[PDB]
Amino acid sequence: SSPGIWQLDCTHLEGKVILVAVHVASGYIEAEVIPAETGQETAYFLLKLAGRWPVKTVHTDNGSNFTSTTVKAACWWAGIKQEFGIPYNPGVIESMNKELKKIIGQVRDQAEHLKTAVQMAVFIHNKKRGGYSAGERIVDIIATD
Amino acid sequence: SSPGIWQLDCTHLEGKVILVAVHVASGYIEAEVIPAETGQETAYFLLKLAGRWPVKTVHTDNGSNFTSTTVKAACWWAGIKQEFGIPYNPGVIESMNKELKKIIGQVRDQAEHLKTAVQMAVFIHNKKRGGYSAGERIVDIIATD
Ligand SMILES: O=C(O)c1sccc1-n1c(Cl)ccc1Cl
Ligand SMILES: O=C(O)c1sccc1-n1c(Cl)ccc1Cl
Ligand SMILES: O=C(O)c1sccc1-n1c(Cl)ccc1Cl
Ligand SMILES: O=C(O)c1sccc1-n1c(Cl)ccc1Cl
Repeated sequence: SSPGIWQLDCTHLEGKVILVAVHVASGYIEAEVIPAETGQETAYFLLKLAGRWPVKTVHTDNGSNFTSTTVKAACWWAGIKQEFGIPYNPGVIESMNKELKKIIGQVRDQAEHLKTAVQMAVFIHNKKRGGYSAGERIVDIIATD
Repeated sequence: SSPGIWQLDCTHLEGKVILVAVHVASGYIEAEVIPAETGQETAYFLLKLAGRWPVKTVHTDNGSNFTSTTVKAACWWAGIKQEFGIPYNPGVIESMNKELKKIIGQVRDQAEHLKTAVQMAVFIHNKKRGGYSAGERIVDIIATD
């Protein structure tokens, strides 16, 4: 709902780790293939996200993701708080993650490296379209705000 | 001028390479520390950029940056053309690059890793403010378009 809310999770594919951020209000995605799930990678991703968009709160489906000193420090520096208004469903964000994995599978054979296929899939997801695309919606929501 | 125009260049610091993209109309920046200057890294950066913003043309101060088959293929896939309306000055974009290096130097001792300091500097640059910030201007320009 609020335009400052993002959700971050990781997904595994081909023995690699995909960090997926979803802007909750728009469905817009940013993603990165990272070598392993570590607090350092999560912290770095959060700082990059925060320099690009007005990130006020962040949610996740795996709370332990956010416990390291390194993540907390990135939080702290960028003024990011943890989001507590989205309950855990033992999910809309998890569906978009499954959609993204669907798109990855559909484009995977067109790229040599998984990391390329992920960015192809993000591009497809954000530009696909009343009826606007997620990329159009995020800029509208933020500009209006 | 046109909202689809970006400029990409590399900068060197501490034996590492910083790839800097500037949205020409707004002054908004995205940057990444990459291990070396290669066409693969440039291509990957361009795909990520293109999935996030409506990238129509790209300029650079080092034309040889864009000759590899890998960059051309990323171009091709994302529908990016080379920008030919910005002449080379043997520069506004080069000033912002120097501004960013100024900010990096000012925050460098607050982070262990250069890559963190770069993202701190991008955050500072994009959020600093009539009088709007570059981050505010890019979303306004794109939303209006
Ligand atoms: O580089 C640092 O000193 C800081 S300061 C706050 C987070 C980090 N960090 C990131 Cl981001 C990745 C690895 C580290 Cl350490
Ligand atoms: O192609 C589809 O059926 C759907 S459905 C939602 C996204 C996409 N998509 C893929 Cl996968 C590649 C290009 C597009 Cl558009
Ligand atoms: O992964 C690929 O097959 C393609 S397809 C077009 C560019 C690339 N690429 C990137 Cl992006 C980084 C390294 C490579 Cl290869
Ligand atoms: O601090 C300044 O003089 C300027 S001047 C332009 C940006 C900045 N800046 C830095 Cl460097 C850290 C925080 C800010 Cl704001």
